[PDB]
Amino acid sequence: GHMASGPWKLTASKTHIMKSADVEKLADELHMPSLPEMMFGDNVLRIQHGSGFGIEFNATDALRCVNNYQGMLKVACAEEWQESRTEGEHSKEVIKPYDWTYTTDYKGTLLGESLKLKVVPTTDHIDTEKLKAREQIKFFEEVLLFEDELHDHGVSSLSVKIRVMPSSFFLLLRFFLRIDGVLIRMNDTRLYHEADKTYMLREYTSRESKISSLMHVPPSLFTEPNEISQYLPIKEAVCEKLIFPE
Amino acid sequence: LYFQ
Ligand SMILES: [Cl-]
Ligand code: NI
Repeated sequence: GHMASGPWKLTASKTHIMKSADVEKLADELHMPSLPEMMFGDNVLRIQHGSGFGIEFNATDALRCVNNYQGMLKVACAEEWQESRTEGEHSKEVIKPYDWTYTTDYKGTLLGESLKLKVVPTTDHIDTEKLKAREQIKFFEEVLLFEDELHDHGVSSLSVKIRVMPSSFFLLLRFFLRIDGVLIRMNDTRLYHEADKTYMLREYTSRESKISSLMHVPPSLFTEPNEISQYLPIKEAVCEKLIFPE
Repeated sequence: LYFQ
């Protein structure tokens, strides 16, 4: 719900999934055939400073990062689940087919009417020695953003959770994708802040592996993101500083 | 709960 500590205000909304009428409408806006079966459009995890600036994590902004419908599946598929109004577009990026997997490289939504966090590159990494350090967790919360079962072929889910310590907090946004017998993909966004500092660290990693390369691993781990992660090669890794405004 |  609401958690306060000085100038920081933490907000967590957990409600029912989006209704059909609002799903089709939003899907049309984002130029997608549909949304994940379980679309928690009213859910959020929000971190906000008294100054106004902050960062939040919601399902809608996450879906904006997903490759939308290009009209290529008409060639790739004998029959489609649903059609879609093809997206206007295009960027200078190579056109790739929609894949119904809802893969997203979303890293959170920056908040602020005027004052706002500035995203800058950094050579810093989130120090795991600080993460492994065990102070008492003052506040903990986990929020589900969306989930889909890929027409019973696996799972695609986006969730976010946060640890609040006496003088720091640590957040993990995780996109997890498993296509049964095919592949496992995991996009993690880690957010760290120390009380004294005037910045946050945000470390993004994208991992993925074909299941054929994971056959030495106990199959039970395929349904456990925390355990399977170490077996997945990192294909993209970015670390940025989120500088506090003056 | 001390996730990494
Ligand atoms: Cl397409
Ligand atoms: Ni703090």
